[PDB]
Amino acid sequence: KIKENSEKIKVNKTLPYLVSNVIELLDVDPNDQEEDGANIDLDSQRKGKCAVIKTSTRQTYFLPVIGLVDAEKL
Amino acid sequence: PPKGVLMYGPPGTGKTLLARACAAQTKATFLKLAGPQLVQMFIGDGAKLVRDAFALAKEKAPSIIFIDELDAIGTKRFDSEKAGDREVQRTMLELLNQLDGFQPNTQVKVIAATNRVDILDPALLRSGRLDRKIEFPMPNEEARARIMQIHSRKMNVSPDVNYEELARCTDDFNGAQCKAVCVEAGMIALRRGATELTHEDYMEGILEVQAKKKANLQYYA
Amino acid sequence: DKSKLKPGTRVALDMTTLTIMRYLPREVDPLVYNMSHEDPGNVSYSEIGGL
Amino acid sequence: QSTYSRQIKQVEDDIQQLLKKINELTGIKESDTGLAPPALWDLAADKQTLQSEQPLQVARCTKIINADSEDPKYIINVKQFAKFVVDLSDQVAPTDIEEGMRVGVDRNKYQIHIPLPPKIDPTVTMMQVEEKPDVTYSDVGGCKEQIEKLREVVETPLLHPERFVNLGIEPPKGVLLFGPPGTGKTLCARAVANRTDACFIPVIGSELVQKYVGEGARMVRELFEMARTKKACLIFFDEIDAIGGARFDDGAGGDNEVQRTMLELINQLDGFDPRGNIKVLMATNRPDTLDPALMRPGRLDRKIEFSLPDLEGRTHIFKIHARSMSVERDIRFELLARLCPNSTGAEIRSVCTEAGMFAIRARRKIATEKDFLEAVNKVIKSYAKFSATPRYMTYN
Repeated sequence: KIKENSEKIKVNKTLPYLVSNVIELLDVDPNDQEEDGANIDLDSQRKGKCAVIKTSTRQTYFLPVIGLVDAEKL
Repeated sequence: PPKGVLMYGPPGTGKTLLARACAAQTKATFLKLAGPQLVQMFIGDGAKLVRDAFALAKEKAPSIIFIDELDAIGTKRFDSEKAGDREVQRTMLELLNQLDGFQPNTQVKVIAATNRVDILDPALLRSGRLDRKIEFPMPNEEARARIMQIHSRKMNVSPDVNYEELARCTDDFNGAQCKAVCVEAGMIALRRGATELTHEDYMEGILEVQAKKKANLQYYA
Repeated sequence: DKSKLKPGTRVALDMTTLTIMRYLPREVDPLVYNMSHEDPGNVSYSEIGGL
Repeated sequence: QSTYSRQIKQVEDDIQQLLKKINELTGIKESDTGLAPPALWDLAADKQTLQSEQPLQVARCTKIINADSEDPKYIINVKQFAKFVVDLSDQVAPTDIEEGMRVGVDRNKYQIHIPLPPKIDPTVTMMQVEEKPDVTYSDVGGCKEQIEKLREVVETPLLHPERFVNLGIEPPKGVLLFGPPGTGKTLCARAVANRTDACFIPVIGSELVQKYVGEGARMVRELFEMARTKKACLIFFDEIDAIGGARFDDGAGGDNEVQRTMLELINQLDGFDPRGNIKVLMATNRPDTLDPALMRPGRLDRKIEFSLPDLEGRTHIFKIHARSMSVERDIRFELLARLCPNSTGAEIRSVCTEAGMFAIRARRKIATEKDFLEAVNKVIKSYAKFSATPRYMTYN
């Protein structure tokens, strides 16, 4: 199971991908008040912690951060 | 302690030299910086770059941050630039709010030079948020005599120049203008086959440096 | 809830189907947070006589 | 009258339909140009068409810092205003991607084939730039007082820099040029340069107005760096009443780009500056908008008020043009010069042009004395008209 996960992140990690800057964190709770799919997790169909980034187009995204390197680590 | 010093008035007295001299005495790190100047390519990417610079300069205390051309950062006006300038502008106000204490006041010093005093942050003008704010008046009699003396040390001291006498002749020449004058005085001297700067040499240098030109309209000139 | 939408609050919506995945708690601008905490004074907040 | 009138109505309908046909008339064929050897070329082109990895986009690295667990990435920014990371399809190195360096990256891999020269700004500006001048005093409107004053700045420190260094002075290199258009301010600067035997490069601030906000400062900075590289040269800044000119702190216009450019320019000059016989001239073509920061004495050593050619200087330059074309010699040009107010060298040459033309109208092939009279009347009046009420300005 581990080798299979490990190869998929890497295919994601290779270019193309956007670069932006992190203006602020929020780190809000896991599982807000909802139930949908999968399992309660840091991010999934259920996402807790996120960091808001101001990208270079003058667009803003608040997105959930992968747990390989957490939003708390961000 | 005093939170900092503000310099305003017509420049040319040596507002950059002054800042540099004080900072040298103290052996505090000297940032010559101006708010929106690190904006590279786009406004998005450039907002970040300029904000980061502002913060960086404040830190590494003790320090002296020298802000040049703060007319733009000041936003006395009802319009803003809304690019990188906004960010640097907000962080300054927050910073001044935080500074009142005994402890940050000494550590972080700020010195600023701007052309006017009415295009600085609306807060700065409210109260003395920096202790002792100095206006530089038009050149007094003592000022003139001194700007000549320091320059004669730089080149050479002739028996001919007399600072007291020189001050009377001329009116309204500041430090920068004066440096140009001493360089000019030297030009005259090189023509003569001299190294000495004569009293006549300093005088003549004064006329070339201004708007005035040889072969004047007037029939007494 | 239908109370997780009210004018001005943050929401996360899915990109491909524009339905509400979750509630996103509103950002707090750091600038407002500085204004709340800081007191620009260094003088008494009880009284100043004759004022 | 009557018979024609019907032909008029019909012809209009004809012309309408014809306007569409010109497109076809030029060619139905989809082609532009093509010779038998681009057929060979075409096979190669096909693959490049096929693949979406090519064409190569132009991007520019604003700063080098990234190299996060792969051979150096950096932040390269494409002109769709989005940032991307680089990989190798040639190489990547600290030196292949730099602070200014532009890059060629793919649309759907974002890997570097080749880096491109640093910045867009120095390649385009190169065409605009002319080299060493070959012009002389007679051509400016003769020997003028303003000419001699340029000699003092340019000729003396350049030819013999050793005297100023020993004495204890730094040498003067700066001049502020101001006055009305047509005086020959660049022409004069160039004139002195040629005799002195030093390079000249024109820089026009208006010619580069590539913006994305704050971008304008990076161009100012580059033009300065290039001048500095060439020792024993003069740099003349034309059209810097904007982008590197007057601030607007009273504004309500959404500008900050002129202010941004100004900020960088003052700062580079002020305190010290690394020069070695690079003369800095500034020409301000606008009395209305002026930049005080630059304008006052200091690092930029003198101010000279640029004035129109004196009476001997204009007579002398006219003489030179006059002999070349057909003129009657004993010429009444002297009587007219003295009668009239100050007249520039540009103005006198137009006299010669206009006098020729009156002469053709009369049906002579010699431009006579009468013809020169009409030509001076015309020129003096046209120059004279412009106002911007100077007293109003003096008051405030």
